[PDB]
Amino acid sequence: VSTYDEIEIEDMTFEPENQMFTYPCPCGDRFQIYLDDMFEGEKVAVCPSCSLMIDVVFDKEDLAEYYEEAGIHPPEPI
Repeated sequence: VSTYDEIEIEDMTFEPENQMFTYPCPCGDRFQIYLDDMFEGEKVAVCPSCSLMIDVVFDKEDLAEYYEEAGIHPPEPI
């Protein structure tokens, strides 16, 4: 057996200055994943105070709003 966490994009915090989604990580650190990577397909958030790894569920249209908060535009329109 093995076990794996999946989470919804809504549940994460976005930090517009950093273009980054974070989530509370049950170590000293935070799960982290970048906006530009997610646009390309990347769905895995990494917590590097340990290693642990969580799957983020989103589609492109869930990304429109955070482009806007960041002050930028997507590489291709959504």
